[PDB]
Amino acid sequence: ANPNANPNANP
Amino acid sequence: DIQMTQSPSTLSASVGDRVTITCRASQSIASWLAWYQQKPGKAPKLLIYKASSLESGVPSRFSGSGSGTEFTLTISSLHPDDFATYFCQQFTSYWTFGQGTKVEIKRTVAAPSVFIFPPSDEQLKSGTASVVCLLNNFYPREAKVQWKVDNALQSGNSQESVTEQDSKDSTYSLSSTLTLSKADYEKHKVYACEVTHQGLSSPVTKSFNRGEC
Amino acid sequence: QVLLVESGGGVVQPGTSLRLSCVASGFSFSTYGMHWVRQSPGKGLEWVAIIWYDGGNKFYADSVQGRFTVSRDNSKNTLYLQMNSLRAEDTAVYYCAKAYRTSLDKKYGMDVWGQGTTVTVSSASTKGPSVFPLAPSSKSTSGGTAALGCLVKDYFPEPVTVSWNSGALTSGVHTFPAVLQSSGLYSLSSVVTVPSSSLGTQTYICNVNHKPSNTKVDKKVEPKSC
Repeated sequence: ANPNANPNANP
Repeated sequence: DIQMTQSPSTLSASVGDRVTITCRASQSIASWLAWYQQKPGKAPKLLIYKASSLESGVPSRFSGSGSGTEFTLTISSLHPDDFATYFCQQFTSYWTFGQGTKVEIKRTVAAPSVFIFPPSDEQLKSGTASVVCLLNNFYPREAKVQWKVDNALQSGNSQESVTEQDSKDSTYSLSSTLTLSKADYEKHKVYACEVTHQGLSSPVTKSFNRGEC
Repeated sequence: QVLLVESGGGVVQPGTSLRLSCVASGFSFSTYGMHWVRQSPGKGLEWVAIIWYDGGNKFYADSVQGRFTVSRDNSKNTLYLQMNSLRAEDTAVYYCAKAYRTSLDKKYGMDVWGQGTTVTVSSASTKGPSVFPLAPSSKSTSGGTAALGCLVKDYFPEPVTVSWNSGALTSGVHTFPAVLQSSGLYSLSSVVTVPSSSLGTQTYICNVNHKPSNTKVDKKVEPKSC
């Protein structure tokens, strides 16, 4: 994964 | 992994002024930029997100602009609540911050009242000597304080402390403490504090002779 | 009412381990990524770590990678930062922060931060302060006012609290932020400006409380004859 991608549930 | 630099590092402005803080990225971050406000002893609070979007509840006098490598934060009309430090953050390549811009209150240049304090006999009995120079209610914060022992400039033996800007008179106050061993202290006579400040046409020196106070 | 409360900061010796905690309320904690950010006087704001909503993906700043570890117990609404092999540079206020809401955006920042927890990595032992008078004199006077105060020196850890005349004196006081001495101990001054007329008929006592050492020193400040 990319660090700055959506870190939350249900992206 | 992107370096953000802000300018200026300190901004002095009056209530009602329009102020502009710029932020520069070492490489393009598109619009992935955030603006934070931080007051002393408090956490940073998000003001603007993705370059221009005001967060809920943030007054409209705040606005952010820009894209790529150049960004600006503008306050249309300064309120006393807005005097704080402002950080920009890029959030496209990890999360890095600028060094901050302290927006302080501007006032008339005020020269410092310089007081000096000899070490207490109670401290000398313990075998140490601390001399304290106090600069009171002065603006701007930048000040030079040079300790002299028998006119010999001291180096590495002093520590300075400065208050936060006062709310009432918007002035600063500063203390410098020269610490010597009792045996180094008892070797010289005149202990002096030379202060160089914008409100002073010439450097002011307050001094005492050992054993005469 | 999104709220984050950090805890677990304190004074530790270099090379030891400290685990910070962060507790969340006002939002579904299980559904959000979370961050740790720290701030020193000399390193500004520095991002430390991020952890995905489910605790899987974890990313670290190079300055802490290999030594620090981020984790979370979603059944307890708690984020953790496990610090190992602490060094002096790790002294900072550590903030926990919540990831920004899910949207069509591809890149994500943070939106709400906690109030912070202070970590102090120090090769120093708890010590009560020695309180020394800053006596008024002709060399501490200006236009009918005189300056007097107290040197609170060689104490650890922070903070100390100063009051004057048991709190009955509150105007004219400037208490300075403590400096860290190369000895590892802290020193600060507290000064007050009073009328020179009062020095003959008004007693001034600085009251220093240092809760870590359970010290309470009352030091009367007397004028000097110079």
